[PDB]
Amino acid sequence: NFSVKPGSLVAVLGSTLMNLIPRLGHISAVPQETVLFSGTIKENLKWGREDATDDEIVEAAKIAQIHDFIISLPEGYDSRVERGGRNFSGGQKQRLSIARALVKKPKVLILDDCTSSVDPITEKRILDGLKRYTKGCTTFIITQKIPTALLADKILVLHEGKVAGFGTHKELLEHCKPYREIYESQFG
Repeated sequence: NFSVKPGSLVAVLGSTLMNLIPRLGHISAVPQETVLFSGTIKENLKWGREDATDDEIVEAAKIAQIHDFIISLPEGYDSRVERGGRNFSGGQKQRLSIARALVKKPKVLILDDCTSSVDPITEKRILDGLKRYTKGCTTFIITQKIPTALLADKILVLHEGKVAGFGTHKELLEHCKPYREIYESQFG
């Protein structure tokens, strides 16, 4: 019922979420606004996981859809990051932050509305990658978009905020009024 299959993707509609997760540490959350520091790309991606290998960092950056971009830079993973990562675009910053979280190998990953600068095609590729290559991790994506929510295995809907619903899209239509209203607000 109110349990999640380990390694699945859960969309969250509606720090209120932190409470329910154990009842639903090794928890990695990616803020909407990133923390990047002066140094190299590799140093940034390894921050908080000292024992990550170069290939583990690549694998993470590939799932985050930022590896091809990193490789394209003249120094690759040893390329310069300016303070705050101001030499990168918003979407590039967000993907580097996701890559860093994946490097940490969390058991629970929380993507806190941190794909807002990432185009929908790239976003879908990131989520498909999480599902395909990041087993060992249960991922929660806090989102505002029904289409994003439909990509997840299950959907958690918060309202008051307490849990207003949980389950598939079909299940939520059948017993979650807040979800019905969100769905209608995005589709006729």
